[PDB]
Amino acid sequence: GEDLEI
Amino acid sequence: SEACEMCRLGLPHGSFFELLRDWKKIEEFRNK
Amino acid sequence: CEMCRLGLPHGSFFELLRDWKKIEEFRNK
Amino acid sequence: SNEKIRSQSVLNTLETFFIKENHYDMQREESSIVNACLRYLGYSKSMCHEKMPIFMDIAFIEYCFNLSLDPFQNLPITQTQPDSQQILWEYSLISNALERLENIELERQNCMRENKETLNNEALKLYSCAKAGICRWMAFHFLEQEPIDHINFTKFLQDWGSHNEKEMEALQRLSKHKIRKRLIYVSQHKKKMPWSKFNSVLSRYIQCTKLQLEVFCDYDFKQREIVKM
Amino acid sequence: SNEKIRSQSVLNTLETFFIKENHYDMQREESSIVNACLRYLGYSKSMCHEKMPIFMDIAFIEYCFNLSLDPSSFQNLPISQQILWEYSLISNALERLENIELERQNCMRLLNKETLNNEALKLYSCAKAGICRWMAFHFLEQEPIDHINFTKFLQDWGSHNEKEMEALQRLSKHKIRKRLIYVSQHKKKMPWSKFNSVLSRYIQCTKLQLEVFCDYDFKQREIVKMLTS
Ligand SMILES: [Zn+2]
Ligand SMILES: [Zn+2]
Repeated sequence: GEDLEI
Repeated sequence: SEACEMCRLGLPHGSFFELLRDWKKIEEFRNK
Repeated sequence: CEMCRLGLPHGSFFELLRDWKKIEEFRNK
Repeated sequence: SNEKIRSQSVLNTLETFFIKENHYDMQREESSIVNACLRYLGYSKSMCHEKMPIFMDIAFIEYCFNLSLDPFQNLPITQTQPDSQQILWEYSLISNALERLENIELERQNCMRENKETLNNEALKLYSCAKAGICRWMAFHFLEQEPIDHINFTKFLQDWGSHNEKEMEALQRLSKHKIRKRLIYVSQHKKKMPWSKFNSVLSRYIQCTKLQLEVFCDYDFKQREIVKM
Repeated sequence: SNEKIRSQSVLNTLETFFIKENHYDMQREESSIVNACLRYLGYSKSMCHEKMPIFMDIAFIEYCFNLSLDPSSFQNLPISQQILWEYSLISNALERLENIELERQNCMRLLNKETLNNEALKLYSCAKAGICRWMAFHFLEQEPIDHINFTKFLQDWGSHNEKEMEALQRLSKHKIRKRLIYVSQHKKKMPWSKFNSVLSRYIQCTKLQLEVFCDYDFKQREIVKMLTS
């Protein structure tokens, strides 16, 4: 996956 | 100016433009 | 520097120029 | 020599063309003058070891990634839709672009090292998400080549891949799949995290950085009508 | 205006290329940056009604008449396709030179000030008369003569010497061989290298006056220092 945020 | 017809149309005019053209005339002359 | 006083382009500005040309040529092509 | 005075003047003019309240883009009318300036600076021996002023790394990143504003609910210029095809996905270029983005985060942190702290931490998170986005899409570009250039693919994954093995072992495996399958995979991850979101993250990182530096140092990035507002 | 600020910045860059201790001349390796600058100012809407800064008129006069610090004669020896004697170009040059003289006068309105003012006046009249005269010579050497523009030129620029203009007019009605005789005679008499010297001294004079008695810096430091001997 990858290093996400909101 | 206020309502310069050349400004309104967006055409190049004025002393910087005249300088540009004269400058190019001289530079072109000094090749051939 | 081994290229400075060889008179050869190098350093941050030169790389900036090359990269900027790449992007501009792409956006035109 | 006089070369230093000349170079510093040319650099000041570039500053006038490059620093933008929004993002820098290069209009046809300035293209000749910006090009002449970059070339002059780029062949001046005076400048061969001078430090790149950060406004130029910022303009380069804005240019290279075709950054478009994505808003403090403000006024709007007449801009366009985001698109990763205005972006030149090439290993050398994108590698350098990552170096310059790193320069910018470096000077941001030097600044913040002498409210403020929510700006600082917003910047940190934006940065990580942007850097990652760029690496991810460089990866996608490598995976869509036929044949894959494995050398540059790996050198890149080494330099910029935060990928521990859970990823680049998976990435290598994925890399030696047949092209049509790689294309399927890429298209799925592209739809699962589209470029537009990274345009947003990178745009916001740059504006956030601009603001930070104008506010806590003597940089001016025309952010003034943003400051208390 | 942002284009205005950009334009002023481009002017500041030109200073660093144009303002000489001696006389400006075009160098190949500056041709690109200088031309890009001149073109941007040339098409900049905001500059269309701005005043031409004196240093550009000066640098233009230097480029246009190809000024060197050379004496009229070389000391122990007996006695040039560079000046474009074209009516419209030369008329604009005389305009820019007139402007130089008016800026100089306006500044001039310490023990050397009346002397420098008076030398400038004498040199200016002599240079204007010489330019006007060699433009006339160039008209008269053509067959047929462009009488319209010839006549117009003499009327705009020969008022310093109306009586000679009439003479020129009558000469303009003789067969080509008479005209060429006369012109060869007056060029041999009073060669262009004179007027090169006069224009050069006019210009270095004007630079000095402006630098000393006003705000300008025309790189006349060494001469200023000699004058405070
Ligand atoms: Zn106008
Ligand atoms: Zn070096």
